[PDB]
Amino acid sequence: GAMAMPMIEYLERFSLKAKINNTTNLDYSRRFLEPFLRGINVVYTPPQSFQSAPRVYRVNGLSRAPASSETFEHDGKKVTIASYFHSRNYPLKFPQLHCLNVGSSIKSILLPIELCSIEEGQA
Repeated sequence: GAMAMPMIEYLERFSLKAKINNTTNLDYSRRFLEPFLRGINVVYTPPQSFQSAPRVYRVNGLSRAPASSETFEHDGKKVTIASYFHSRNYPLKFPQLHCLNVGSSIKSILLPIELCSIEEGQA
């Protein structure tokens, strides 16, 4: 039994003391959660479309803009973080989520907090 808590479930219990919903703007907590997210370890569960398995990442913090509000350009075509996952046949339940700023100085990547299992001991 791994001590891996779903990061949304984590915020429900500890952060908002209420259950995350469509109408809840994560920003109103997530923006202040930076000092906590800055230096955590998440077991990220990648969509099977990527053919990857759960992997722990040291989260450096959080993006100032949610998944749908962040845009990257693949070969001239501009798509949002959410659009990319949607392209993987994975329409984000909450595109208004502030993804994890993980990776490294070079790899500035944003990981959807919904698909993250935070191990309470690793964090």
